[PDB]
Amino acid sequence: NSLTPSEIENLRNALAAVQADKTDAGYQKIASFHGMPLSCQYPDGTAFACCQHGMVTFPHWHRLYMKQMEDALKAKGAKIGIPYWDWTTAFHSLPILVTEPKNNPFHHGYIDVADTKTTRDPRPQSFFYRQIAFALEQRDFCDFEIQFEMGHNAIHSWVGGPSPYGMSTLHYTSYDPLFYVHHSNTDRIWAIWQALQKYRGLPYNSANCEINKLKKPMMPFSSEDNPNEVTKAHSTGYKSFDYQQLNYEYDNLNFHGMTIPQLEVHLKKIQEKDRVFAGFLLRAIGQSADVNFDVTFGGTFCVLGGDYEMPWAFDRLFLYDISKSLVHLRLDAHDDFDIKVTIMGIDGKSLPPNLLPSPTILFKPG
Amino acid sequence: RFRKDISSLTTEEEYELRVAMERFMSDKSINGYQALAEFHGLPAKCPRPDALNRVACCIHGMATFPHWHRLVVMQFENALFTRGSPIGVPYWDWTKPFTALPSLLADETYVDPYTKETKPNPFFKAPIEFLKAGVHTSRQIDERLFKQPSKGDHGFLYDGLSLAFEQDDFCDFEVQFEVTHNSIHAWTGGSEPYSMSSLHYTSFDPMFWLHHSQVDRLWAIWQALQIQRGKPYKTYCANSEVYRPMKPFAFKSPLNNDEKTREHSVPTDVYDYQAELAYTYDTLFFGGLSIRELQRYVEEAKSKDRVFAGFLLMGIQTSANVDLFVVAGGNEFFVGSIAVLGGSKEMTWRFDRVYKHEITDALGALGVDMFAEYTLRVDIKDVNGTALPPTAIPPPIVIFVPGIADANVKFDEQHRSRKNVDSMTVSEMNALRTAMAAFAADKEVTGYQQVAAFHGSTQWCPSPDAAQKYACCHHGMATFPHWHRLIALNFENGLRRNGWSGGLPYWDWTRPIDALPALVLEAEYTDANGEAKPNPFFSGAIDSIGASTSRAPTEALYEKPDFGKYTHLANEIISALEQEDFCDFEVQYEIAHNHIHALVGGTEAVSMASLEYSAFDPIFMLHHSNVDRIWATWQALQKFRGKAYNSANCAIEILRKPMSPFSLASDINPDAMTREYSVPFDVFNYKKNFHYEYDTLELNGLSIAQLSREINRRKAKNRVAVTFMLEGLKKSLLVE
Amino acid sequence: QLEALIQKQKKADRVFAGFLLHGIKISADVHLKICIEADCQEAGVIFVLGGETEMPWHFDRNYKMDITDVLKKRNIPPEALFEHDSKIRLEVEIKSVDGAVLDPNSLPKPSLIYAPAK
Ligand SMILES: *[C@@H]1O[C@H](CO)[C@@H](O[C@@H]2O[C@H](CO)[C@@H](O)[C@H](O)[C@H]2NC(C)=O)[C@H](O)[C@H]1NC(C)=O
Ligand code: CUO
Ligand code: CUO
Repeated sequence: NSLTPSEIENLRNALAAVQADKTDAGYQKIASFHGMPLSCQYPDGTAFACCQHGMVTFPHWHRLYMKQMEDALKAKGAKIGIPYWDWTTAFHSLPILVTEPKNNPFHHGYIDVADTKTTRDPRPQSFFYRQIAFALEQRDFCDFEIQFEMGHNAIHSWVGGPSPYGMSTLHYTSYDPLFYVHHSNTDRIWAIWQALQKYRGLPYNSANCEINKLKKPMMPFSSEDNPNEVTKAHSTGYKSFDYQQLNYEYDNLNFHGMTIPQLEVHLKKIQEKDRVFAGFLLRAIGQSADVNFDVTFGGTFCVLGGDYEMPWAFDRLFLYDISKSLVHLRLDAHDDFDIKVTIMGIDGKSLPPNLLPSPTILFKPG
Repeated sequence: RFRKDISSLTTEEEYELRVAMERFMSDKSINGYQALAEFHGLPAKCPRPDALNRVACCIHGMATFPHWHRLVVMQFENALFTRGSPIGVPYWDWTKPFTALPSLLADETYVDPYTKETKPNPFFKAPIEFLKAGVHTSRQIDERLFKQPSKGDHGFLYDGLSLAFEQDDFCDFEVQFEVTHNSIHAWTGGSEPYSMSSLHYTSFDPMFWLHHSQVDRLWAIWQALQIQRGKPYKTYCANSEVYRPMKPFAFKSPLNNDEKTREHSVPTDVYDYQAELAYTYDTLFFGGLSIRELQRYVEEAKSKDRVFAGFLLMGIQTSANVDLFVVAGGNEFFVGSIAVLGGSKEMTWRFDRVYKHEITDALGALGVDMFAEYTLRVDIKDVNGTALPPTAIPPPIVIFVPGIADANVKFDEQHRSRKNVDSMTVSEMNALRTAMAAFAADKEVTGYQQVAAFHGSTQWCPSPDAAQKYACCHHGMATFPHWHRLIALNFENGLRRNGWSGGLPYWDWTRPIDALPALVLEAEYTDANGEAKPNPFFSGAIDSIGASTSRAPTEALYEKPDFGKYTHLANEIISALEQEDFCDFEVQYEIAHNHIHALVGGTEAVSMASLEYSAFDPIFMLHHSNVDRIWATWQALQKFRGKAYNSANCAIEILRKPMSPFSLASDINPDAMTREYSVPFDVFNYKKNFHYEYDTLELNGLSIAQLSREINRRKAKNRVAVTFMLEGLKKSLLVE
Repeated sequence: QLEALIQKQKKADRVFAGFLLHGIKISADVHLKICIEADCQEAGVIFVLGGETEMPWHFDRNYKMDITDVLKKRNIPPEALFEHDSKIRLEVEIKSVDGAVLDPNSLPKPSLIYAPAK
């Protein structure tokens, strides 16, 4: 939004440009890394998917990944950065660039590995607003990520739906032009947070949990075979925190209609009312699935995953406010309740049962 | 919530807060008036109502004096809002030269417009309930003396606060701030034990809050000075003293009942008054000066070698006036009088710094130098004096301050402020009149007739050849706002070129009018020496081509409104402000502006009833300054409404094409900016490009924020509208 | 499907030429030319109906015709419409029924309307 032609105009051609470099990747190599074709090896050299979600270093990999992608439009009239669409802001329909049927580079991608262009199947106050805002509420980075990753993949769930070739799947998502653009946004959200912290004097270009893991280098960005010097340089965890040396800028880190200072007031304002949350333990599973809540509807949230993905388990719980549910039943967090859930696979079936254990249910004043 | 000048209030606003005050005051509870009037002084509720030793609660002689009273004023505000007043607690400038108290708090009674009954004015008096005698507040005695003698170069109150705004450090500012404010307390209070002479009962008199709404605004002014000055505005000189919980406010639910003030009983976050306390002021203009203009005056002030008489003021129980004398030989000289405010049960207080009093002009008029042998005499008289011994207060000392600043030059060499011609000082009036004569004196290109001539038949459209002629003034009327933006700028710049430091003023015709501003109506005016008529603001102006004076005969109206609705012009402009895109606004915008052109334009065709002869009457400058102001109000509204403000997407054809007469450089007009910014697209952003800001963007008492609500409230109505398709005819026509 | 294509179009940035029309007591055809460098292109055309015996009419607003695609052909980006530096102007050759004749311009000049997408 707010684009002025031909600002829109330059880009398609650039996206068009890299559709085949196709040597460096040119774009398929650039696609593989999140995508299906096998990124790396266990020392036994077994196939892994070099996807770096599910961990705490989740943003860096991507935020980069935009870079790799972002660089890729290099001097191809890559006159401005990949745009972002703020899925937080409620929207009746999808965004043009990726809709226009004819002569548009954002409609789809192709996949040499499958012989096909991507297929997408969209599925039906703003929900994401509420969900993201919580993430912002948090002050620990780790605490933030779990919500930040889960708020994120909610869209890879809904944009793609039931096609293997799609955004719902790990395997071929990276292939669809829609994916980066969703990202800029995800990345933007992260940036906003950093500004938030900074406002609060908490660490923003650093992070105290866990010291373990930010230090592990990241492939493919690690790999020798990445012919972009920059990413390797920040291939690490701890670099890549200060996105400033990227170097890019977002037009404005303001959540919709809010100064950052304004934003904290907001969150602070929200925080008055005592809330009640549910938190799940989520852990790796090969398939990708959506999960639907109940007590009235309490749902819902989604998990992103695919075959041959590195397994992962979150350190912390994932929280989802269910207070509206209680009022719905008129309960006081006092009267006691059964929190009933459901968990569908992205493919048509089949809501298999946990898997995830039991949800805890906790109360925050106030 | 908007805090306005007492004079700026409409009768609606005046009556609505009178009822609110009436209700708040009339009926007594712990949430009532008296309970609040008792916060400041003498039921003696501090440190606790329990037990043995109790003193007045309010903080004085300390850096937290303004913090404390900011809360009390806020308490009063919320209390009135809750009882049906749309406006925050209004203020009155005492800095303005005034002979007597404003009618709002002066009148004993007032008439109810609806009931047509005359009932007691709530702001004249106030009962004192904790005593059983009653009533008994009585501001009736005013001390010596209102206009003179006190100081002044000039205005007692104005000088002292000027000096206050001058200081860099908070405490340095605070002393001068408080003790100057102290005077109007003792001044209005007089010999009367009650009503503001005594710290005890001062807050019972309703003037107190109108008083301290001003005091609060003054702090806000100083605060804005500091950010421009680029220096810290918080109270660091007394850092510990900010963390002490404000005495009567911090108390628990029975003793104090206001949430907002209790959270802020620790003044640390009280500084950002707009965010935390949710109010603001109509203007932060001090005197006639804007905030940037304000720093200029203190620079001219700070460039002189100054000598002061410094007083260390500590608490003596009574409230007292000390009269200062400079005695350099034989008899002495009266250099001024300062007041210290107190009571028998006052909280014990003492200033860390010294109060500086200027004494600089006492020396000059004494035929005495700074370093000559002289004593200072003080005679301390109690307000119930029974005059006090001079030892009651420690002896004053003289302080010498050498000239200092080189902060020049300054980025406001281009900056201007446009104010009301109805609000102007006689000094400022004469300054405008002389400047305009020189403007009018020039008969060729750099002069006043040329800029007025852009409304003339002189043919610049097209050129060099134009086969057949028409007037080159921009109408049509999409680009009407832009062109007059530049015309009013030319009128301004040429007027600035001729010895003037201000911007082109305006007059509010959205608001009702009795007669034309004093600046215009009269043929002859009196200069400081006394003078024949220049004038040059009477309609008399020679049009070189027509060789006559553009006479302007008034019309039969204009005063229609009753209590209920706004003036017809106010209604029109609201409908104009409603619109989303520029053109739908523009049509209403100007058709509204066409009014006065026809209203001061009488039968006479030489008047501004015709757009050909229109600009030769100088009120045109005032008119389309205000016309331009509305266009600026809109731009702020569009920003508020999250829509395009310094651009537009309709009628690009004319909006991208440079104006006919301004774009013809360089021989035809001297202005650097109207040449560079001649394209309508460039003239949109007036703030950055033309370097001038307006007095206020308030419309008919409604702020921009309130305006949008009023605009929205109307839009909720189911309403019919009649539309008119208008074409240009040579005649100047009234259509009913 | 109709509303589908309509909503589709509002999602594109578009440029229009606004025409205030009225009865000129005779029918006529209005050809629209937008000239960038004084190089002129036939952008679009408007027809007006009327007669010797006519009921005088003035439109309540202006009819629109989009030059959006025409601009794309001249490779002058919608952004350049705002720029004074860039040279674009709008011209109309009004031509009557009997031929030529042609009418001296009795119809108000067209305006550029930029409709940003939603
Ligand atoms: C007016 O002021 C005088 C001067 O202070 C008051 O007299 C003092 O009153 C206090 C008690 O309030 C005594 O402790 C002092 O010793 C008195 N000093 C002098 C010089 O009189 C006097 O009480 C006041 N008058 C009224 C009517 O209040
Ligand atoms: O300050 Cu408490 O009195 Cu005006
Ligand atoms: O200016 Cu052209 O007339 Cu009000």
